[PDB]
Amino acid sequence: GKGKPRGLNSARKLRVHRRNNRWAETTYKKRLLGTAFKSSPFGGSSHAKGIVLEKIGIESKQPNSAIRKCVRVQLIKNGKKVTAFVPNDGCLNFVD
Amino acid sequence: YGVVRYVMESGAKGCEVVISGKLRAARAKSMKFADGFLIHSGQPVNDFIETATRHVLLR
Amino acid sequence: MENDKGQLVELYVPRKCSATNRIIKAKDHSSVQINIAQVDEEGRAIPGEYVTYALSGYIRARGEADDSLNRLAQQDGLLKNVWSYSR
Amino acid sequence: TRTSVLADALNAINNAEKTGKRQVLIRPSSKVIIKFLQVMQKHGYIGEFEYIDDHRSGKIVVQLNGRLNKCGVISPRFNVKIADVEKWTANLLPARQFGYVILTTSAGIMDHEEAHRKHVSGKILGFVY
Amino acid sequence: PKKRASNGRNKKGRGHVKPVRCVNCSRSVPKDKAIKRMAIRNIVEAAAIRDLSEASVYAEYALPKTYNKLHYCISCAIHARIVRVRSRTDRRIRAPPQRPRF
Amino acid sequence: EEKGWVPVTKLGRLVKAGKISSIEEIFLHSLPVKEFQIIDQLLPNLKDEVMNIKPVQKQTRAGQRTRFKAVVVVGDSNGHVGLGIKTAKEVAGAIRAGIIIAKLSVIPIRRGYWGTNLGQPHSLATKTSGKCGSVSVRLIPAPRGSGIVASPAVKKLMQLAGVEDVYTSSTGSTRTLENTLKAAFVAIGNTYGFLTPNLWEVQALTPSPMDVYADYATAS
Amino acid sequence: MRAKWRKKRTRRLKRKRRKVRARSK
Amino acid sequence: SLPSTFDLTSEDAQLLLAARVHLGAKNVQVHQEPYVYKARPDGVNVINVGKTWEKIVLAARIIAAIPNPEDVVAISSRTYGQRAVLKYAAHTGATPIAGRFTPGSFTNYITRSFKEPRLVIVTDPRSDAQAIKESSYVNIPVIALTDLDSPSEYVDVAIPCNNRGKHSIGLIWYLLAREVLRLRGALPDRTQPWAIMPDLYFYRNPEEIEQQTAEEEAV
Amino acid sequence: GRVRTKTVKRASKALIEKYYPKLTMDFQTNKRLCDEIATIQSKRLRNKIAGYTTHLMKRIQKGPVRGISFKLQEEERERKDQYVPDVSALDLSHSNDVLNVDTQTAELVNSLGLKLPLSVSSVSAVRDRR
RNA sequence: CUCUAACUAUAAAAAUCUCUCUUCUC
RNA sequence: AGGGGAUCGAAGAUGAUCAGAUACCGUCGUAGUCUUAACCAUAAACUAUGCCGACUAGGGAUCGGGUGGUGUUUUUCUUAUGACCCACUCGGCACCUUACGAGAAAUCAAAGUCUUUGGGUUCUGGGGGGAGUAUGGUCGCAAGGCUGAAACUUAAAGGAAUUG
Ligand SMILES: [Mg+2]
Ligand SMILES: [Mg+2]
Ligand SMILES: [Mg+2]
Ligand SMILES: [Mg+2]
Ligand SMILES: [Mg+2]
Ligand SMILES: [Mg+2]
Ligand SMILES: [Mg+2]
Ligand SMILES: [Mg+2]
Ligand SMILES: [Mg+2]
Ligand SMILES: [Mg+2]
Ligand SMILES: [Mg+2]
Ligand SMILES: [Mg+2]
Ligand SMILES: [Mg+2]
Ligand SMILES: [Mg+2]
Ligand SMILES: [Mg+2]
Ligand SMILES: [Mg+2]
Ligand SMILES: [Zn+2]
Repeated sequence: GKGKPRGLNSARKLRVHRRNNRWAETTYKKRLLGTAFKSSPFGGSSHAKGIVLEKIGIESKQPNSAIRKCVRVQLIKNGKKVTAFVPNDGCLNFVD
Repeated sequence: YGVVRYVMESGAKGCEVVISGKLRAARAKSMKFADGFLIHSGQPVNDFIETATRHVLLR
Repeated sequence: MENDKGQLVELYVPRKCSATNRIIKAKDHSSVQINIAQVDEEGRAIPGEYVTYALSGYIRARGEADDSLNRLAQQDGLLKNVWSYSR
Repeated sequence: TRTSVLADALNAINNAEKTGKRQVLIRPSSKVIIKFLQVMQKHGYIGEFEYIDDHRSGKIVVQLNGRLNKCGVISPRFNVKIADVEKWTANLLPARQFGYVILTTSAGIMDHEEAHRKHVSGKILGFVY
Repeated sequence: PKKRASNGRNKKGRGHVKPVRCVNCSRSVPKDKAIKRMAIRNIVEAAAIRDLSEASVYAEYALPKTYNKLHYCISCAIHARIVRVRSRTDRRIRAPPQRPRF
Repeated sequence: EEKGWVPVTKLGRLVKAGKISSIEEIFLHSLPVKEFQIIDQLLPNLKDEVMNIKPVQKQTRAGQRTRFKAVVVVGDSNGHVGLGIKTAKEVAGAIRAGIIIAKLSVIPIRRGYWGTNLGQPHSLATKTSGKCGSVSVRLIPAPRGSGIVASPAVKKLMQLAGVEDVYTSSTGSTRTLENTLKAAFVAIGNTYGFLTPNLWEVQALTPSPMDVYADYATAS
Repeated sequence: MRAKWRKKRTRRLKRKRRKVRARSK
Repeated sequence: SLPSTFDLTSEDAQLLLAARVHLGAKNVQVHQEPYVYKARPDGVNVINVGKTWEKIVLAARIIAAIPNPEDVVAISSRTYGQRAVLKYAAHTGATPIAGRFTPGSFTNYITRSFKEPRLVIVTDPRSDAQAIKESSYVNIPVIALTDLDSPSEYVDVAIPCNNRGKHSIGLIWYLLAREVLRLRGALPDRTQPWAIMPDLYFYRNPEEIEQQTAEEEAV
Repeated sequence: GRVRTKTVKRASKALIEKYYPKLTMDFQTNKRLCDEIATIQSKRLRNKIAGYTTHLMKRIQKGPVRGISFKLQEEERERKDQYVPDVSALDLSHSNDVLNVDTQTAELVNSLGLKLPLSVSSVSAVRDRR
């Protein structure tokens, strides 16, 4: 009828088929490969401290014309460098 | 629509109203309300259909 | 259909196709109800007395309405050997 | 290859009912088909069927009366514990007031209500309503 | 999407046929997709039938015809007016354009 | 208000004469309703609710000619629903013609019992379903007082129906409101399309109201 | 671009990289 | 059941044979019609005239049951059976629709030709498909003069006869009207041949009507 | 480019269908008739109406034409319709009271339980090549 | 209710385009 | 690698068209096209529809086989064939109509018998791009084939159809 087998003794291929198909997702692949710990700036970390290296502003896309006030920060936990956003209006001067 | 309804209630064979301007928007737009039939060519335009133009001042 | 007191709660019992026993939808706008007049001894159609057959829209659309009516009229003694039960 | 013969029988019944007919010709005609149709007769979803000896697995001619609306086999005859009967009835039957999960117990092929009355349960064959 | 359930080829059960060349542009086109037109005509047209009849020995000489099956390309067939674009409900019709003359 | 309603249909003539008393006679013989005033006469208390107003545009050489599609649901919360969908220039006219169609397309529904029967039916009789576009709606009976477990539009449709408890499950692009409401309408009108053991015995085929009362039609 | 010519350009890049590796293998 | 007075009288069967009702059905056949009998070696199936007459009397029974005469509406688009329909509507209190049947004549209530009948009689389903669809949309029975080759979709009780000869259609309409009038009681007894003639329902080409007028105006 | 649009054609059609006995072949007489029996506002439209009325009258005089009808033509059509030949075209008035049927319909007559005067003739099952 | 006949025959060149999109409620 | 070597023709040689034209038009033209051995294993390798099995709807034709005709010409006096004609059946590439079924539709007689969801079974996909790329295997003389991600980026990309 359908692609999957249906017999009472076909649990093995059903399970391994689901197990091979699960890698098609992105969340499952990230969770099992554990790419968050190895590659992301934080390893499964909601927050992280860092040191401000310099004080940059980055232009927006086409439909939006402005310069969003960012800041380049080197993370202290591992040493990676990432740009970050200073959210509100007059907060750029607040962070030295 | 009340004006059109009253006019057609009076026995008229057709009424029409154009309201042009800034109808609740910055950009201009013209609304057209009509009922019956209004001719447009030949002095029947002068013999039967009578027109009126007015300006209304808003804020 | 029946409340525990025994009082009917259905809005209406629907008619059923007299040829396929399937119910007739309220908005089944293809189904028909044929009336066949009863005939007395001298061939006078007795008025107001007849027999009704409700043919569904499905068989009519399929193309078997006339055959079903043939069989149904033959069963109730209207037509003589117009329909054979063995094809 | 005809694997589940009861599947062919019930599929033929469904096709010959949806088109509105009053008869079906089921070819292979095993025990299980006979018991299934006998249960359907007992509950009225079917009319007056007939076994035609072939010396060759026989055949069956089934008479209908339009009262049925769907047969159907659960092709993997799952082992159904007495606790899971209600689960199957909820998943298959359209309402609790009627419908019957025809299932095969050690006490024969029976409708789910009768099996629950005997307090015995086995594998599931199909469903009728 | 399928513009043609027949895919234009008119093959339905062969997989591959031997291509033929276009008469105009010499396009290697499959023999079933290629449009074939049987040009049967008069070796001398009506413009000179009288002249040939008056100036020919063998009185009542049945003049010969000339036969050629032309295997057009398909771009050529659109361009050389041989075949024409049709309405989507008109593409259904495969009968030739109704006997030009009776 | 001002309403004369000269009847142009034999059904309308019979209704105006007062010869058809209940809408069940209209639904039973599958009569064709073409005058909305018949439905107004038979069901005096058909409430409505404008489900959605949608601007739909056609691209012409000059600008974009825009109309409005109104999705109106009419009913009496006692087992009668209708779903009108209309397109018109002015929104008010769109809603008027939409309610007008909805009244034309009234339909009866078969409310049933989830378990044992104690009072009036509270849910549907069986599981039902419908499909319009890619939207398939599945209505499933629910125990008493379980509410209407449905999306707001379908919930309002059931409330207009009179179904007080029901479970629902929708599959597809249920985003589009017209498709979802049409699928739900198909299901709830299919509820009277399911043969059930309590509906097996045959009846006598009572003669059609326009056969017994053909004289009062045919305005002479 | 066509997938054909993107594939061909990839093949030519592989040409250069293969000869470079072969010279240094 | 029907008294034996309603059997196939010899003269009526003779008339049915004479008008070549049976002779032609088709060189082909559709299994919706087991009205065939003894496919002729000429490849022109014969139609069981007894079955045709049973269908005729059944249709007469259906028509006579309608309490108000003018809710029987008889359609004919093809020429061969136009006049007969008119003639039928003359004797039985039916409503004719000859020539073109305007679409929307049953659904659309705004047309000035909007007739809302309780029964429709059709001379040929293949030609009057529009009338059949209109009857479908408004729950109307269709008594169609189907041939053994005409389609039987949305077609109720179907008189099996010929549609390729004017004689067959004219005489079929004769028999239908005659039996309806006998059933009603306007015609006293169902044995006398109802003196008016079968040729009254036959087709008349304008060429032959002009020829007949010329023969009439010669003196 | 004289095409005589809707108004003149419809008005002339109604004029013929309601006043054929009074209309004539002549343009001027029909012009006066149009003046008296119909209130045409202008006079150019009156003249166009009378001209098309004369044209339609001439066509009718040539013979019967589609669309328009009147009392005389409808009465003549009904009279020609009521024509029924006194002599019989059926019941074997021709062919010396003999009808020609093949074997199959003869067996039909036989099995029906009826005895009609028949004449058997084989139908030569060989079919024409057309 | 009987039927398979007429016909030809055009391919020169032509690349590119800076804004901006705006509500339907009786 | 060995054989051939006509035609046509990657490269190339030019003559034109153009602003450029080592492109399309044209004339020559090696490799190739043709083959005997040994490799290659990829194609819009397409019916873009996996295989086996059952059932569901009407209409004609067509190919292979087989049955019957009190059938027709055939001629070898008659017959036997053959060739047709009519009817039926099995199998095949197919086709027309229709929705009463299915689909987002174009459409499909299977893409039906699927929310009334289960006949058996294999392979594949989980937004687009990166990318069928890198790497690691493995096959290949080589060309390349099989297997085959991520980092990162993105709010769409895409399907069918409607009006312009
Ligand atoms: Mg004007
Ligand atoms: Mg002007
Ligand atoms: Mg395209
Ligand atoms: Mg082609
Ligand atoms: Mg093959
Ligand atoms: Mg070599
Ligand atoms: Mg070159
Ligand atoms: Mg050059
Ligand atoms: Mg070249
Ligand atoms: Mg060369
Ligand atoms: Mg590949
Ligand atoms: Mg592929
Ligand atoms: Mg992806
Ligand atoms: Mg890709
Ligand atoms: Mg590698
Ligand atoms: Mg597209
Ligand atoms: Zn070409």
